[PDB]
Amino acid sequence: SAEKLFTPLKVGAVTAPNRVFMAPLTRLRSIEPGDIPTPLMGEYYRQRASAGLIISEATQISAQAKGYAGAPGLHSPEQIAAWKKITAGVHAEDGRIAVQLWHTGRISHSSIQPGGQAPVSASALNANTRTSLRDENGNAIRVDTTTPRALELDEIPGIVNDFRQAVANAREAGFDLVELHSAHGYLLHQFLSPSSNQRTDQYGGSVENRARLVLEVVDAVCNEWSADRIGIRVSPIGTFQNVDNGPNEEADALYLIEELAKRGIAYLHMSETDLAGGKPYSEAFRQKVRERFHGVIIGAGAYTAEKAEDLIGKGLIDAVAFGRDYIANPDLVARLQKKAELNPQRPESFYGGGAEGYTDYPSL
Ligand SMILES: Cc1cc2nc3c(=O)[nH]c(=O)nc-3n(C[C@H](O)[C@H](O)[C@H](O)COP(=O)(O)O)c2cc1C
Ligand SMILES: CC(=O)[C@H]1CC[C@H]2[C@@H]3CCC4=CC(=O)CC[C@]4(C)[C@H]3CC[C@]12C
Repeated sequence: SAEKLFTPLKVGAVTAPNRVFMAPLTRLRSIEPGDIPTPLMGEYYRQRASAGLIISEATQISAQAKGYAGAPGLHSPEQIAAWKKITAGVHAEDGRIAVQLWHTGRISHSSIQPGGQAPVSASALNANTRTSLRDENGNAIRVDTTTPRALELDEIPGIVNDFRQAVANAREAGFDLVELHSAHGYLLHQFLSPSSNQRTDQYGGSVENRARLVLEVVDAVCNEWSADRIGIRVSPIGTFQNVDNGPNEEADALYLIEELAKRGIAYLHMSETDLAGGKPYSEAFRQKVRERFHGVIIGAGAYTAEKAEDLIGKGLIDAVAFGRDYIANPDLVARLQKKAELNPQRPESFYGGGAEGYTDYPSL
């Protein structure tokens, strides 16, 4: 019955009854205008409430933070009230839910920015990737990213404050935890990576400078709420949507994790590979990470149940977040526990659209 995946784990302020977590999954089904979570999104999360922990789809800390049409926010009264219904649904089913908070920075498009203006980043370099907009019929469509404007020095306190306010908002909205999105090429990662950061002020150059913004954010949100409410997702090894981690990625990663550990936060979520591939982590590196962080460590990235049991049993990580298996299997915990087959995935309905391919996938 898989030896440890179905055992409890204390995760900061809450207790997970198992180690099968639901990874954050952008599904781009919110209401526009307003970027408002929907009853349908509430149903989808409720279906998945047996997860050890649900991590929400990435959610905007501000309107500026928006980079995808259909991604929800957590900055407006309308958004807060909608999220309250979703977390109540999950709690009604005895689940736990964390909100993943992002600023997309240069992975964005001017047509969805305030005033229709260019999006912001550490430097004025195009992301050279695609984001998702909606066409005149409300259907998801790919679009090249807009070239960003470099944040001015005196704009950085505002960014930190947006993260702080969004965490305040998450508390009022009834989330159990927050997850800072410091991975996959979005704004915090844009500062972290030399490839996307050519600043010559104290937010660029050395690893200390590059990690300055994310650590400022971590301190602000710990002070706003509590360290045992804060998780962070990083992707510090490999390349993610054209953003790599520099020529000293392993040393820089360990620096960051040591700094994070100083804040005593609830967890560290390691996204190990991009959807395209990535070189696998070495056991030695996992050991170096493990010895530097004293909260929960969550592993993610094309994990199998077997891999998750291997590494939890090795004491290298405490939980695993599954993404696409959770899209297709609301009761993934029960399936894994019973070694039942999984529903087939339907990737064409991962983004945008409605119930089909969303609340679609049956339970046992
Ligand atoms: C449709 C889709 C949406 C995603 N959305 C997010 C997101 O909002 N935040 C994030 O950190 N990662 C995101 N990802 C990465 C997932 O959280 C997960 O780390 C990659 O799915 C995990 O692997 P697996 O799906 O093979 O289990 C997404 C991946 C897919 C396929
Ligand atoms: C190349 C393309 O279609 C884009 C449009 C939507 C984007 C996905 C949007 C959600 C997302 C958030 C993440 O944190 C990891 C990258 C992903 C998973 C994105 C990868 C690139 C995709 C799939």
